[PDB]
Amino acid sequence: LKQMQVLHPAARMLVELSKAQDIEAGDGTTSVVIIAGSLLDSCTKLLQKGIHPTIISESFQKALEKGIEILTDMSRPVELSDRETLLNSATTSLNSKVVSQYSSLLSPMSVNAVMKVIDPATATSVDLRDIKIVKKLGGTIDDCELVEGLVLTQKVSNSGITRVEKAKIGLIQFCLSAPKTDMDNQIVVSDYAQMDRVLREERAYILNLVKQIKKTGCNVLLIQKSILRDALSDLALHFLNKMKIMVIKDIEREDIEFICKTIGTKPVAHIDQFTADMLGSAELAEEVNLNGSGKLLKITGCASPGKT
Amino acid sequence: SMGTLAFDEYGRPFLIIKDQDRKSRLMGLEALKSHIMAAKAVANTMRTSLGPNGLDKMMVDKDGDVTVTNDGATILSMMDVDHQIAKLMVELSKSQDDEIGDGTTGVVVLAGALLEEAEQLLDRGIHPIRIADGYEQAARVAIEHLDKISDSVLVDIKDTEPLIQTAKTTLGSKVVNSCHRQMAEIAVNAVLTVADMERRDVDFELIKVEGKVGGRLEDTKLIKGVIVDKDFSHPQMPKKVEDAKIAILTCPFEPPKPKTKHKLDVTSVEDYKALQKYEKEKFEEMIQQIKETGANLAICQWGFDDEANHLLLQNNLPAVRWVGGPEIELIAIATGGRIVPRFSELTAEKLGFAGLVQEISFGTTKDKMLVIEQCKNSRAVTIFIRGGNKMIIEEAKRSLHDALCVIRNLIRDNRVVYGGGAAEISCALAVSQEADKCPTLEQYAMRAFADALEVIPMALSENSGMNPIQTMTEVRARQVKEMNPALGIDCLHKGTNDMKQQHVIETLIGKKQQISLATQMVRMILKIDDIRKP
Amino acid sequence: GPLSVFGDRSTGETIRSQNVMAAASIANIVKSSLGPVGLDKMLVDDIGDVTITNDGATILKLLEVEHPAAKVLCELADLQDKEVGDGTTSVVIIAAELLKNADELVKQKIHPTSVISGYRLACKEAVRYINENLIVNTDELGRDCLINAAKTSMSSKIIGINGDFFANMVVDAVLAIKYTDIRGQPRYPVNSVNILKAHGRSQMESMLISGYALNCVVGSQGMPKRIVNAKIACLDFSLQKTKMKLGVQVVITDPEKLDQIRQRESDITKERIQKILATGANVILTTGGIDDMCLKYFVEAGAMAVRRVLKRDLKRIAKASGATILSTLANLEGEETFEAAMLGQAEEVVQERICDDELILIKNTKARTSASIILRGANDFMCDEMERSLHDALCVVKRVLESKSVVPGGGAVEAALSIYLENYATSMGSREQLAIAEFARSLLVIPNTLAVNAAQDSTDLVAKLRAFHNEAQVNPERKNLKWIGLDLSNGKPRDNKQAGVFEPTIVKVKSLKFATEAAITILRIDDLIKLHPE
Amino acid sequence: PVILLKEGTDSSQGIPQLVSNISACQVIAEAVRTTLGPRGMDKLIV
Amino acid sequence: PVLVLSQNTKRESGRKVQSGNINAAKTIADIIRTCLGPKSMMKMLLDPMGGIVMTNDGNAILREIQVQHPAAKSMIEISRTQDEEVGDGTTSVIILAGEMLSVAEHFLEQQMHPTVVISAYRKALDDMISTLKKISIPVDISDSDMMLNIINSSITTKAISRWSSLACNIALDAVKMVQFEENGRKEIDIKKYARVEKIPGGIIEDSCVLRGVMINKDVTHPRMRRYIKNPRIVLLDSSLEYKKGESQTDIEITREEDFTRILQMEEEYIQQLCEDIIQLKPDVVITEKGISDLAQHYLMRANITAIRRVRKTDNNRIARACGARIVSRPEELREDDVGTGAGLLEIKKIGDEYFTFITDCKDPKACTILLRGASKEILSEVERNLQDAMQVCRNVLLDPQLVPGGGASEMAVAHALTEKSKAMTGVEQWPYRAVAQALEVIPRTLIQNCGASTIRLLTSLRAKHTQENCETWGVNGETGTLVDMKELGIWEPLAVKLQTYKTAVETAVLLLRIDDIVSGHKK
Ligand SMILES: Nc1ncnc2c1ncn2[C@@H]1O[C@H](COP(=O)(O)OP(=O)(O)O)[C@@H](O)[C@H]1O
Ligand SMILES: Nc1ncnc2c1ncn2[C@@H]1O[C@H](COP(=O)(O)OP(=O)(O)O)[C@@H](O)[C@H]1O
Ligand SMILES: Nc1ncnc2c1ncn2[C@@H]1O[C@H](COP(=O)(O)OP(=O)(O)O)[C@@H](O)[C@H]1O
Ligand SMILES: [Mg+2]
Ligand SMILES: [Mg+2]
Ligand SMILES: [Mg+2]
Ligand SMILES: [Mg+2]
Repeated sequence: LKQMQVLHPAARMLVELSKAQDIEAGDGTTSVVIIAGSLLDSCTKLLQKGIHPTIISESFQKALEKGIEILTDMSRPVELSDRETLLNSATTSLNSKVVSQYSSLLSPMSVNAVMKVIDPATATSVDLRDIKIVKKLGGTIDDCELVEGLVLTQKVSNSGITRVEKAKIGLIQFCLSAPKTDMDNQIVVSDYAQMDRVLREERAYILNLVKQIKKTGCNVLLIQKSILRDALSDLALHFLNKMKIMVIKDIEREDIEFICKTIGTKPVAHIDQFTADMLGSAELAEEVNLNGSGKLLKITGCASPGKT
Repeated sequence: SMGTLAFDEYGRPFLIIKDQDRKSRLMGLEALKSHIMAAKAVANTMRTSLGPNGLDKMMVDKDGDVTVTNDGATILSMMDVDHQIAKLMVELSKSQDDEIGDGTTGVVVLAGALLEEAEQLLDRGIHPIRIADGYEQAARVAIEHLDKISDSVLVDIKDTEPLIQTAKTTLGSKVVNSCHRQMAEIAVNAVLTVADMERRDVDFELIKVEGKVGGRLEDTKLIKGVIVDKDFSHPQMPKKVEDAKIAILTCPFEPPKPKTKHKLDVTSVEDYKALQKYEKEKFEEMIQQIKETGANLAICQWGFDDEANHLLLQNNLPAVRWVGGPEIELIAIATGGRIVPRFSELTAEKLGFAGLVQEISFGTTKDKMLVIEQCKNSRAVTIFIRGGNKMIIEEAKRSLHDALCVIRNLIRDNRVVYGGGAAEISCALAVSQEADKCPTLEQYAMRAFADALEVIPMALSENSGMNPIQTMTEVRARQVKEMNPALGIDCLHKGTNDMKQQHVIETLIGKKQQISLATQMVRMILKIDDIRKP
Repeated sequence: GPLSVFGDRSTGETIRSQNVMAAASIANIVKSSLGPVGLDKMLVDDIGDVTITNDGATILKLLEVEHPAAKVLCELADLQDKEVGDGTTSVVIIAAELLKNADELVKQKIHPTSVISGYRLACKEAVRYINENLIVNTDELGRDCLINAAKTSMSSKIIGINGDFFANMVVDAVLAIKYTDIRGQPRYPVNSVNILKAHGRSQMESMLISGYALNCVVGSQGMPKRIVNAKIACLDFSLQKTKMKLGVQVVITDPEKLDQIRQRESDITKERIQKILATGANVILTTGGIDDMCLKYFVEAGAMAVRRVLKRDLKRIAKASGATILSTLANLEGEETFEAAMLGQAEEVVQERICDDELILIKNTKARTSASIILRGANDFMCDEMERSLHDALCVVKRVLESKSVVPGGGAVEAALSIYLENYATSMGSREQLAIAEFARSLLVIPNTLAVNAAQDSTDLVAKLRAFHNEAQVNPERKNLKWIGLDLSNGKPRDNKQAGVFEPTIVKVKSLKFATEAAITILRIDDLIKLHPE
Repeated sequence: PVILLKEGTDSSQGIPQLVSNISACQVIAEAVRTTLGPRGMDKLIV
Repeated sequence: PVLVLSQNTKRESGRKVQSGNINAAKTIADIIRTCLGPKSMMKMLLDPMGGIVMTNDGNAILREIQVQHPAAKSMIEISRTQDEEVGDGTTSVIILAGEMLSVAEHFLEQQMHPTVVISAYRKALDDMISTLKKISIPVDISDSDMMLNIINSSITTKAISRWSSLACNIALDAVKMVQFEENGRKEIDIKKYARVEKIPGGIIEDSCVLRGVMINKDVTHPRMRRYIKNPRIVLLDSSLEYKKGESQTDIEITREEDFTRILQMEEEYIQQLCEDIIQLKPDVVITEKGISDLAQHYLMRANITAIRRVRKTDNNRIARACGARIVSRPEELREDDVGTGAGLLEIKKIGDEYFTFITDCKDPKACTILLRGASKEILSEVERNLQDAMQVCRNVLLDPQLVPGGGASEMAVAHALTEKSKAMTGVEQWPYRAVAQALEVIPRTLIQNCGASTIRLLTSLRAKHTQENCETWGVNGETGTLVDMKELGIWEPLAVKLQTYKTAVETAVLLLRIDDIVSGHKK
């Protein structure tokens, strides 16, 4: 309904109705529209009989309350421990879709994901933003996977370092490049010596940064995306690679809370606060290839795999 | 909506039908629903023109002339329809008018209702042919139930009250209900004067329905004779002739003339004088032959010239000329005279008799009409309609046509069902009972047929301001409780629901034809599942 | 009508037939380019740009497809090329045939869900049956297995008859770029073999370079064009007159500093180049530029400098020679140095004249073996088609070396699967049974197409094939008949395992899986809403 | 320089031509399929 | 409209496509069929730039004509390929490819499969290569007379045939001087280091190859010498001007003396550059970039002649000729980088233009061929013919094997293939023998362009080639008679004829594999 650019007002209202059903339940967006259309098609002959729309509305409210009563009476309670009931609910939801021959694979995943991102004893709802979905072309739908760790489409900047075991990971919200004050800054040269000095002191600044990074035991480095300043200069990449550190830049400022929730990292915005307690320990971090259909960074295994 | 959409599995042109790109096509359930939508639109247009409290429609033609009417057949004929199912509904109303002359709006409303119910049945998934067959079953049940609950009226010329009641029921819904009983009386007397009781036939050519603006609707009357839009040939002839012996002639009062190519040659002064005397003597001989027959009036079909006109005036023979063939025929039939092709063949026995022949004026107009009446046993008749405008005159003409057709239908079959939706409610009850006893899947179609039959009482109630469902349910419950298929909708609010007491009366052939025609056309419409057109 | 969407709407058998028509169109485009008797196609890009090809993925990429159900099959060919590198035509043909037969069933009113379930079952069981009965171990077969697989892939290409020699080249190249990494698993990273094209000498004159071939030349004509004991320095930075960065400005207030500052702007780069050359580097490859001032230093040192080298070529030369790509001459001590350990080595680096051009050859690199291939044909059309065919062959050999299983060709697998699945359908339901039978029958479109292109009696040949495979599956003493397929040079079945017509199992497996996924996706469509653009 | 036939001559030849003929016949059949039998329907053409 | 492919996508397929490709190819062949041999006629082509090209060269013609049929495109491309690879045979290749496609049309009409035809063609190509290599003869490349005959047998078919001795000696000298070896890599680069400068006017008989180079340049200052008999030459890639720095070197002046001091500093910079140059004591300085007037002043004070803005290619040729090394920082200038080896620098007026000669060099590894003649068009044709001559000399010096001309090689190879075909028993014997007889088109065309009787002469020749030691017998394109090539002297380079046959057979293979043309689709 959202994709067919409906034009009649009532049809637009049915579109909004299906969206509201998608919000409140996420399932039933076709049943709700069909029920609405049918109730209105019956209102047709009611109006013809000569009943007032207000009487129709009130009687419909009565029928709605009685029907909620009836459905609740039909209903049976469920324990979230009833994994078979959860599997059957998911399979029923999937029977209608093109992925129904794969229900045997995608129902247990759809139950595991939700049961991994909620405390089953206290939870009263679920935030499906805790469940990240990554669409990658290639393979078949039988290749869908449930990754308990973290997955990133951002590419690795180091050449030769694609796999890291016993990975210590750090989030860097500061820029690894020549210093730049937030104010207008220049470096005025008036002697030839100051030129060599400028290049050398820049090298030394960058090297001190990467050394403070290495000293913590960090071997995987996630750098936030930075416009207005180079977040990862070639000097910094050279030094990180020489120090055997995997580097993934261009991380987005909206994936930060997710990455932290996932791999226990704490985002660092000043090198002074970049220490070992601000890292995340992961049993593996690898850039995996998908049969020539692209690459993915998989951070699997976690000492603090928090509800993601 | 397209004839062919492939263009080939190989890229080569695929042209199968001419102008397939400009042509359209609708197939299947969407075609059925389009049909139902068109029919429902037509029927919902018409249902407000149903019953005494029904309102009229103002039709404007191509040239801008206005027609105000309540007649469903006239409405759908004047209606500029493009949809083929609406054209079928126009044909349906026209068919009801041809066969019956009444019901032209009921048929359309009922057919629309049947299709509206078939819509829900198709939604539930029933085959449209199964729907049509259930409709046929229910229609047979309803027709037999009409034959069962029908009543009979006397079609005699002594007591004409039942026929007057039937005609009044017919004219209740028309603008001429201001002169309700006068119009009913003149329709009854018209058909009974011109009706073959033994043959059970009524030739409407023997009923001349004439209208003239001016006067009042109350001035409309039945002339037992003929009216003509002509006057006496000479302005000094008398305008009134009593006990008129009439010579009806189709020979122009002119010198004879062969039909074959002829050349009369004059070759001498004697030939010229002989020709002159021949012409004079022809005129004198024509007038003398008409006089010796004993006629006091002549009526020619082909006009005549100055000598003949003045000789008629001189010989005291008032005369009408340029009278049309149909009115000449009616005058012969009415006055008891025989149409004569030439003067030599005219005799005192071939003459007609009218106790009064008069020329009538119409105020400040210069227009004259000729009335021929006081005949002995006129088997022809004229209805002269007056009124304040040509719109109400034309509406009065068609309304009186409805009344005449109803009296005709009584003469053909005197059986009578009671109206006000009572017959429809009773047929709906009978169809519901038989659907209850039916175990096949057509139960649903028959229930739909009953719910459709119940649309006429609902429409009457709505047009009368009553609540449709409330009124219909109360009268249905009363019908089943106290067995009285004459219980219907009190459109005029006389208190009683008894249509047999209110004298609301329909013809059994009328209701049966409504049901049969509606069902047959609904069947042909449900049988269509593919439309093609440019 | 009722639906107010601003667009066109196809529904039901109309849109299903359209989808099948589109898929058929795409498959009929490429059917003629299947097998050793398939032929190539010209493609003209609206400007006279010509492309000769037999590669179905290339054809469907170059085409401008308008229908989405046909875009699906184009993307299918692309995906087959990405994940396998061969089968791009067979997968499209099979997907289209599955679509055809499945739409035939849906017309017979077998539910598309049931067709889809049956197709999924048949795909799973066909994959299992292949993996269990139709694979041959390349270990049991040796190196002639790799040569035969390469020759099988090269049949249907413009390097077909020369396959006897091109297959040796491909196999040597893949074994040369073989490398084992951590986890000790052998990896064959094709796309690391460089492929250069140079019209000129015949195909047989194409060259396999033990080393690397660079589509570059020296930067200065005064530099040497051959070096034997090549010490190679791979740099990812530019060697130009140094410019202060954006946030650095020179503001002089004592004119005496201008000279030294300007001279420093060049002495910085001079010092970097001297540091590089002091280690022994006689060959210097750079992804960036090299000013003339710098090229003069290389000239005076007798070194070979190359600029604007490509990052991927540099990565490969570094990996092959033992060098380290440097983005900067900067160490962990806050200084600028270049160690001789960062150098790579090669037994020769020369600038060779191919046709009317020149390229660089790095020969016999140590720390790894590398491979390049210079294809030599009659014009750029031939050279591009040879490049594509050679890529197909390299991918095929890579798959054979990674997974050590092959299957016979010439429709052997498809005939065996047709037999086995038409026997297997008998067990699974009644409508899924028909779906599985139709999957089986669809699989026969490959030998059918092979025979049609060979201009042979497809009916008789495929019947003989199926007879052989039925004998193999019903008589346990003749199971060696599984290996029978088409011999398209004689129109007679043949033991293709002994003839050497081999395909990597992954080719057929992925073809089946992807074709099934595409067919299911297209069959799931029962409606189409095409919105009018804005 | 000079063409054998008049400009505008459309020639469809071979297996594609035959398959297209069969497909056109399928269209013509589809146009009347639903009229067959006691459950057959009528067509409205204009 | 519900299409699957976009409108404008037109797809042809089948024998119509095959015959169309073969007809387009053989049309390209008929275009230049008469431009082969010694008795050919010129064609005047009209460029889109209002220019004119009067030539006999197949590749020149096909490169100047434009087509839209992709088969014709492929044929033009193979002509370009032959020209770039060997620089000769550009019309032999076209004619052979056309004839091969023509003979394949037969087998395609007779239900044979294109792959069968192609496999037969490849068999025949390998056997052609074998036969050419067997009938070839060696060359003593030190025999200048043998080399001059080789070059004459290649330019006799071109307009310069009237000045055959002159053009042959020019080409031989140019190639022998461009022959260069460094670090074990022999290099005959007659594209960068053998330069043809066409100066209209004069007479062709005064055209020459210089023991040096020539550029269209004058001294920067008329006080500089225009004639020097042992010039020490310096070459530079750098401007002798004072240019800005790469950085934002903005200055800020507050004192009075600073402006003048800065301008005098610029002058002192130019002085120091010029002194870095003078320290090597040159006679001539040649730059690819500018030379400031103050730099000219200092060089003239040093009695140095300067040439301001030369092209990089001209500078590279001057380097190879005079023995110099281009520099980019006069501070980095060395005696090894100074150019000794030029025997005379002259700057003389040819017409109303000043030309700089650096001739009289010893061991010059670069040269300038100075062409003089009636017009730019005549000289363009002479230059193309000289390119042919030099490319043939190069092909020989690389591979010294020769084969006989006049169609003798074609007839020998056709006979050998026909003899080998009698052992062939499959169905490919017919296309195989067909390409064998399709090689006969070269002598056929030669006889046609000479104006003799193809039937009679080709029959006598095919009969001569059935005898034993008659693989050298061919035809004169000048008299219409059969002769021994050992007696006529028309010997082609084996490399040239090999490349010709290979290109022809592969072009035929490509167009035979082609079917199912598609078009319209936009990148
Ligand atoms: N006085 C009345 N009381 C109740 N119903 C009436 C009365 N007169 C007519 N009707 C009803 O109105 C319906 C429509 O009649 P009318 O509009 O005159 O012609 P048509 O049948 O062509 O619509 C009839 O079915 C009849 O039952
Ligand atoms: N020598 C051969 N004999 C018979 N069939 C062959 C031979 N070589 C290849 N084939 C068949 O040709 C079919 C398709 O080949 P091709 O069109 O070149 O590649 P693809 O279709 O895989 O893109 C395969 O089914 C293969 O088994
Ligand atoms: N004097 C000659 N008599 C006969 N044939 C000759 C003679 N000179 C050259 N040829 C032949 O003419 C052909 C070369 O013709 P040319 O116009 O140069 O065409 P291309 O070089 O493009 O093949 C060769 O076959 C050569 O052997
Ligand atoms: Mg659902
Ligand atoms: Mg009425
Ligand atoms: Mg292949
Ligand atoms: Mg030549």
